[PDB]
Amino acid sequence: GPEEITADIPNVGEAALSKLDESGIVYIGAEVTGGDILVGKVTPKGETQLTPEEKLLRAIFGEKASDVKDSSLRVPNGVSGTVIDVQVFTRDGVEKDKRA
Amino acid sequence: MNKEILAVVEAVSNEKALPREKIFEALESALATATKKKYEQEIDVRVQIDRKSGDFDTFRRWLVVDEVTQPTKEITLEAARYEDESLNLGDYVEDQIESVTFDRITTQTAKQVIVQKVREAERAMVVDQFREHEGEIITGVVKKVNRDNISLDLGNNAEAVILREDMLPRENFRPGDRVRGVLYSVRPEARGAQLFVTRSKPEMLIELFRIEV
Amino acid sequence: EFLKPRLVDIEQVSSTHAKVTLEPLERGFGHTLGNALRRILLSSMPGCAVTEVEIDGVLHEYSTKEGVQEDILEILLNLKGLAVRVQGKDEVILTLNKSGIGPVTAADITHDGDVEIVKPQHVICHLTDENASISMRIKVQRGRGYVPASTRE
Amino acid sequence: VTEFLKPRLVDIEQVSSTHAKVTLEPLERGFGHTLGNALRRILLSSMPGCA
Amino acid sequence: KPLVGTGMERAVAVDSGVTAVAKRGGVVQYVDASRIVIKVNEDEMYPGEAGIDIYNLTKYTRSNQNTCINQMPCVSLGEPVERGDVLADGPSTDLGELAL
Amino acid sequence: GVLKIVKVYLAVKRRIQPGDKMAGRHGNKGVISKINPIEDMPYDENGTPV
Amino acid sequence: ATILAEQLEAFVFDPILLRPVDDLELTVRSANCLKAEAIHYIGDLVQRTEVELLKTPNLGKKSLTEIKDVLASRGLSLGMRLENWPPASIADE
Repeated sequence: GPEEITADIPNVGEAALSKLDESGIVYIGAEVTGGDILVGKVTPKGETQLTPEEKLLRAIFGEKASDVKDSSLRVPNGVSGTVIDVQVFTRDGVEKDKRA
Repeated sequence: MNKEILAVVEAVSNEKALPREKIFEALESALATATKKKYEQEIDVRVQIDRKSGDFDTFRRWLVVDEVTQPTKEITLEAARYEDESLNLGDYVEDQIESVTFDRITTQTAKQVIVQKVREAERAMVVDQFREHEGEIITGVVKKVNRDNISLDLGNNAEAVILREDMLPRENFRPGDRVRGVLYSVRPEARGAQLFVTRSKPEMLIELFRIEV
Repeated sequence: EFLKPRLVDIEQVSSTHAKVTLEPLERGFGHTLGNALRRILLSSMPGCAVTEVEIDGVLHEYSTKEGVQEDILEILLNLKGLAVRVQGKDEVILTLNKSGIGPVTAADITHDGDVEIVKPQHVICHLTDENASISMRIKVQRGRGYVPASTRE
Repeated sequence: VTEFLKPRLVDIEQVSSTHAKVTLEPLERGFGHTLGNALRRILLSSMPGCA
Repeated sequence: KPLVGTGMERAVAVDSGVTAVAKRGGVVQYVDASRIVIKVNEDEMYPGEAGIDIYNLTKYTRSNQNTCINQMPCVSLGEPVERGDVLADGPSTDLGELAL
Repeated sequence: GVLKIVKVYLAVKRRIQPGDKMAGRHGNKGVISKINPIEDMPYDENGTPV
Repeated sequence: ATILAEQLEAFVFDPILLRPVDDLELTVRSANCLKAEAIHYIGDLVQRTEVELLKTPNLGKKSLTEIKDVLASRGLSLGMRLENWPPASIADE
C-alpha cells in the first residue's frame, strides 16, 4: 500500500510528538534541535519474524498480520534551526489532509 | 461480542492450569499500554473480568477511603452523601472507564507488550513451581560461567545459580559437568525465584550417603 | 607604612562616563591597581540587559509584521541595545504598546515601579500606517558577562 | 551575581627551602593573569628588606 | 560598507539584480518590510493606466549556496526618489553600495 | 509514484568560532585561532581595544 | 597578598496556595466552583477540608475530577487549617 504522513506513529511518545501538530508536519516557528522529527512518516517494516505472543494480537485489534515491525521515519542532527517555511505539494487525486 | 477471545481463551497449550482470565487482562492492558503517553496517568490492570465478553473494556476505579492519598482513586463519606451515603468505608467502588491504544502500528508494540505481560505471568508461574519444592537435593548441568557464580540447567526449562561463596575453594566447576546439592532460595529473589543451591552444607551429603546405601 | 588610596574626586563630565581619582599611591602601585581594576571592571560587572521578547503576531524571529518597516530580527537587535536599570528584582517583565505613524521610541514602555530607562530617545522600530500597531512583552534580567542564546523558549 | 568561583591553593610543590612552585585553581576566566600580574609586580618591585 | 572602496561598488550593486531599482521616479507613499509603494511624478507619467508602482520585495528565502537572500527597504516615507535609483538594499548591500 | 512532497526550511544562525576562515581583500587568509576576552586586547592611550 | 589587601581597605508559605485559584493550570470553571463560596486563593480552599467542599452542590461531576487533578500535585486540598490567612513565612515582611 501507500505510505502515511499522519502523526499516529508507532515507537514514539509525547516527547517527540509534542513538536508536531495533529497531522505530522512540524509547526512554522518550532525551534528544533539536531535529531528531532519534522515530518512523521511510517511504512518501513519490510518482513522480519513473529512468535506465539505476536499471533495473540491477531484477533483482538482487527489486524490479520499486524505488519511485523514499525519505526516512524525520524531524522539526524548536527544542526539546530528554526522552521520558517513549509511547502506541501500534492499529486492530484490524493486526499488533502488538514494541514494541506 | 465477536467471540474471537472466547476461542482464544481455550488455546490452551501452556496457560490451561495457569490463570486464563488474568492472562486476558494481561493481554488487554498490553493492547492498551504500547503507544499510550497522554491520558492522565497510564492504564489500569484492574478491569471488569466478564468471561462472556472476552474483550473486557479496561474500566477504571474510584476506591472509597477516608484519606487523601492516590488522587485518581479517592472517595470519602461526605462525597458518598451525593450518592445518598450508599458507599461504605474502604470499598473499591469503580466509577470510571478507559479505552485502547490502536492500530497497524501500536500493535506490534502491543505484541511486544503482550509478550512482556506473558513473560511476567511465566515468571510468576516459575516462582510457584520453585515454591512447590522449596529447596531439595536435586542435581543439574552447568551451561554458563559468570564472575563468582555458576549457572546450572535442570529439567522442565529450569535454571539454578550456584554461588562461589557456597562452593569449595580448590574444587572448581566448568560447563558440561553434573553437580547435585540442596537449594535454599525460592521465595524473594529477583523477578521470580532464582534457584540458589549450596553444595557445601552438611545436609548436602545427608542423603548423598543415603543415595548409595 | 604604605600610603593608602582614597577616592578624592568623581568628575561626572558627561552623563555616560566619569573620571574617578585615587590618591595617593607609592610608586609601582599606580600601574598595578590601574591594570587590576581595569581588568575587573571590563571582566565581570553586574549589568541589566534583556533576554526574551514576545511580539504578539510573530511566530518566529525571521518573520515580518504587517506595518513596521524593519524586520523582527532588526527589532530584536534594537532591543538588545536597550540600556535599562532595575532596582529591587532578579528579573522583570516590561510591557510595550504603541499605535500610530512614527517611531516607537524607548520611552513608550509602560514602566514599572522600579525599572528606569536611562536613555529614552532610543529608537526601536518605525510604525508606518494609521492602524498598524505592535504590542510586545520584554524580559529584562540581571547577569554577568556574555550569556549567548546557544548555551541556554 | 557576586559569588564567583573562589580558589584555594591545591599544592605547594617545592624544591629546597628557598624555592617553590605554588599553583592556584580554579580561577574565573581572565583572573589568572590579573592575580599573577598583581603578585608579580608587588613582589618584584616593592618588598621590605635589607641589603 | 567599505571605508576604503574604489567607487565601483555602485555599478556592481545596481547593475546586478539584487537591489530594487526604481523604474519611474516620484514620491514614496507606503514603506513596509514586505512592500514599497512609489507614487509616480506627473512629469514621468502615462496619460492612461493611472499608475502608482508596487515593489514586492523578496524576504527570507534560500539561495543556491544556502545563504539568506534578503531585501531590506532603505527609504523613508514621503521621500523623493529619482529614476534609476535604489529603493531596497539586497544581500551584502547598503544604500546602494556593495558591502561584502 | 509519489503522493505528496513536504519541504521544510530550517534557518540556522551560524555566528563565528575558532576554525572559520576570514580574509581581507589582498590575499591575507587565515583560520581564526583564538577568540580572546575584551581585556587581553592591546589598547592605546585613549582606552579603545583593538 | 597582605600588602595588596591593605591597599584596598579604603574601598570595600505555600506559594501556589497564596496564589489565586484562577492562577491554577486547569480551566477557570474548576476555580469558579471554589469562587462560588467567594474563594479566590487556593490557601482558603485548603482552609476547609475537601469533604467540606463536597458538602456543596456548587461542585459538579467534572469539578471533583478537577479537584483531584489539582490536588495530585501536592500543592492544594490536602486538608489544611490555618488561623485565618497567614502561617509563619506568610509574615508581614
